Amino acid sequence: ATKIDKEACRAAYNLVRDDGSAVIWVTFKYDGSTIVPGEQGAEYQHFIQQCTDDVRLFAFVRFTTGDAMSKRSKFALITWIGENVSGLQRAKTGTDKTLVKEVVQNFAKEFVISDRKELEENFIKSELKKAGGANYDAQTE
Repeated sequence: ATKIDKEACRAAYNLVRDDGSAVIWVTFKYDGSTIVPGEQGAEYQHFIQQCTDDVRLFAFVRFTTGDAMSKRSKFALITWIGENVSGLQRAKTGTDKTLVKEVVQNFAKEFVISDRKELEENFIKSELKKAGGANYDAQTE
């Protein structure tokens, strides 16, 4: 029943790969019975407002860790699951995570989040930047 559109998923990925346009993050939701990317903007504020604790969907945001010394990019797969995740949707999250896993062969970090503060931009970038630190975080700075 659940299927992932390689064409759509790939299309959005290509756009995210380009660091020239005003696009950094992209959504990932399924309509009817097929997964397909969503909103694509530079303003993450939209993602925070759209991803509320009352549904279940996927996401894809890329962050660049550099400062006139080492300009580099990094992939980040965020899976949002608002508490209003029904039993059918709950199991779907794990299954869907597998579908996307195969779709994205070259990734950096992918994890699930159930908190707005945890899904916040500062939190995502922190995980990507550290990728194995001594948990020396407090204000996600």
